[PDB]
Amino acid sequence: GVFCYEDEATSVIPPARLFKSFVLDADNLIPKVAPQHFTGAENLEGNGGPGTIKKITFAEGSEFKYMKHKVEEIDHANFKYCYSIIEGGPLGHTLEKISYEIKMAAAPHGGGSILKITSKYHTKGNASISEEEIKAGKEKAAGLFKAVEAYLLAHPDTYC
Repeated sequence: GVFCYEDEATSVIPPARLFKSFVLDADNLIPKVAPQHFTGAENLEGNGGPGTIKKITFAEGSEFKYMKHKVEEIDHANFKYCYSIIEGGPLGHTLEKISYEIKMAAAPHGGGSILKITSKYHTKGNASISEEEIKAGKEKAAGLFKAVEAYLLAHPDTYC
């Protein structure tokens, strides 16, 4: 089924403004810091909210990426977001999805916010990914999530 990893971070900004940087743009938000990983994603179907479908595609100076995307929920009373890659191209023969779940909370005394990002790899049962590979796949996203946060730490007036 799944293998699941977390990171925890903070923002200076109160949680709801960060929540919209994922709930809109999570698939584009790595590309906001580093478009070499994707030319982000374009919305194929749905009004932008829960259950919206995207295509994640290309890269800066290259055609590489081609993945289906779905929004899986918005839990806005809890400030938790779910979205997936539905597989596509390189990963797709051994993987069934990548799914991510993103949480914002207030900082318990910080006045800004706590950020959680959780990555889930979903597998094909007879073709399942190794644990060392799943740590490396999570780490490539995690350095980029640290990098967009590092841009926000250089520009605290911008919600990413």
